[PDB]
Amino acid sequence: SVVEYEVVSKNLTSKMSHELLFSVKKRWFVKPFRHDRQLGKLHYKLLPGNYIKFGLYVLKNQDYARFEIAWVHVDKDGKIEERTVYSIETYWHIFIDIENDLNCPYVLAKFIEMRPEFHKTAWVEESNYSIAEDDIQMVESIKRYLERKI
Ligand SMILES: [Cl-]
Ligand SMILES: [Cl-]
Ligand SMILES: [Cl-]
Ligand SMILES: [Hg+2]
Ligand SMILES: [Hg+2]
Ligand code: NI
Ligand code: NI
Ligand code: NI
Repeated sequence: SVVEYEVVSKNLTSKMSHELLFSVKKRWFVKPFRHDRQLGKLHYKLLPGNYIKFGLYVLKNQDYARFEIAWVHVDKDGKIEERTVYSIETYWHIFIDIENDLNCPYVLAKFIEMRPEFHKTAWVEESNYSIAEDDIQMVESIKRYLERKI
């Protein structure tokens, strides 16, 4: 009744790759079942259904940050299908600062805040919390905010 799924979570001297899964149904981040700080991975066991993957890819020395949103579809038979629905490039110094914005989409600030510490992975606590926006409004709010910021 669950499917295994892996994403990248690592923060190294020169680069960071920070991915997390978000449950469409629950409207909050999915809790990983295992993290691998050695290989820099997060492992999930997923019920069939729809998920959003947030991805942040940073080259620190180039002051470069790419942010992506992907739709992840998980079927009964174990089949997983992924589609990128949004991608933007900007400076790391800008993207990192979103954290401190007084008004911006909460899910995005939370995502950034949860980035992996150096040589660790990004964890996600137990929760029954859900944001108020559905997946469409949520994504649109993120795009609108980043269009302005960038
Ligand atoms: Cl290193
Ligand atoms: Cl370099
Ligand atoms: Cl799909
Ligand atoms: Hg889907
Ligand atoms: Hg904010
Ligand atoms: Ni650990
Ligand atoms: Ni399907
Ligand atoms: Ni749109």
